Amino acid sequence: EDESEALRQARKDAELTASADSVRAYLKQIGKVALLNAEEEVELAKRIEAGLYATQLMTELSERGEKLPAAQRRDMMWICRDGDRAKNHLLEANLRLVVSLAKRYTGRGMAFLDLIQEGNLGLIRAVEKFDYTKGYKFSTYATWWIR
Amino acid sequence: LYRRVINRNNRLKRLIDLGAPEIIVNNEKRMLQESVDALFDNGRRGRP
Amino acid sequence: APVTHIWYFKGVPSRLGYLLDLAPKDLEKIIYFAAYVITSVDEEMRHNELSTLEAEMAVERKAVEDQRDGELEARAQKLEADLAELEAEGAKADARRKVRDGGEREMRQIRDRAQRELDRLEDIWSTFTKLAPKQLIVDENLYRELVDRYGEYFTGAMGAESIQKLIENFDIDAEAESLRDVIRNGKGQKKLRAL
Amino acid sequence: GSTEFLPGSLIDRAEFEAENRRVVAEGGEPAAGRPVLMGITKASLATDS
Repeated sequence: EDESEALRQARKDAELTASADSVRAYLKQIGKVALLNAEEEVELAKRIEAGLYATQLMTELSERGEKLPAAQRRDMMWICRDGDRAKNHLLEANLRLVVSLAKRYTGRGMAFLDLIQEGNLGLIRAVEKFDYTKGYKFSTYATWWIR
Repeated sequence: LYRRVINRNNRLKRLIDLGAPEIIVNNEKRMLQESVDALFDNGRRGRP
Repeated sequence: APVTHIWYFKGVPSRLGYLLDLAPKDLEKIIYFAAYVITSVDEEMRHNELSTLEAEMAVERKAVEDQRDGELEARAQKLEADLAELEAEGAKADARRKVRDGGEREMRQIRDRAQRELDRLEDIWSTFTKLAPKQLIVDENLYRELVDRYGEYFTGAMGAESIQKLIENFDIDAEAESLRDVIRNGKGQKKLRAL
Repeated sequence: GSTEFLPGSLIDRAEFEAENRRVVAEGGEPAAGRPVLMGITKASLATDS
């Protein structure tokens, strides 16, 4: 049934499958990241804001700066990487919204995967220009940019 | 076919120059590879 | 990004498959971004650091043993509480052994989970030990673990550029002479494949 | 034999005899084979053009 090595190996062997169709492979790959909620998205916004601020500080310190000590340099680098990783994480979370939106514009001109990737570009733009302080759910703002 | 390949390539270069998750970039690369394979042989791999 | 030529990748014989000694499926898994391939391994450096890396894996394993022993003592305390709550007051034999069986299933499932963690850890270590070039790994979770533990000691990628790297570092003369030696010495299915 | 001849290959008898004559000279050694017959399709596909 569920336990004693009954179906876990079945799930593993299922996940280790060619899935020669590109759209099905993309759906499988997008399936591996859990959905988020309001709290997770707001602290992700906090993290990316911190990363952007630290990057701007280091850009200012590049020319007309100081010989930055390790304690004042490594922390800034770490928060920059943390912010970039959080941005990435939000994107991989919301690709499902992207594909859900882009499923509707098929049947004319370009193909399903082209629509999906255009929606992905729109999601990049939406995350870059998102604002958490407005206290709105991210899906509503991102839908306009995807469209 | 040539237009499809050009579109995929330009989108991929935009994605890599803008910075994006590796899964997005890999999906774009797979699309580009499939487009080139369709250009030379339409239907040799998968549905045409 | 580089892309492989469909003519030389997919055909009645796979020219690329024969050249790299990889199954046509392997090529597709690699080409169409479905798995990872170990483009190169740092042989001498891995051998040099094998002693200390085995020490690191051993101490990680010993920390795992410490955590499972802490779980053992925690379940011993839970069993003591079960004794105090069951065998000290009014209860039937089966009623007082029901908590014992609940503990039995809890520790059997915990020890099973620890065991599978043990197999995954030893799988990670073994795959690091026998990691070789042009070796294919499905289950990108294992590749992620191998990268985060051992970002160095090897370089692996996925796609036509990884295939291009494999073709780049290819001793064609040595491979041909080895195939000729197999032709001269070994017979049978090996002979036909080498031909 | 000793002249670039993979076993199990098919080559026209004229060139094969020429190479055997050229190999018995400059160090005597034989490259041996047996006659075989192939269909018209195979013969037409395995041409020099």
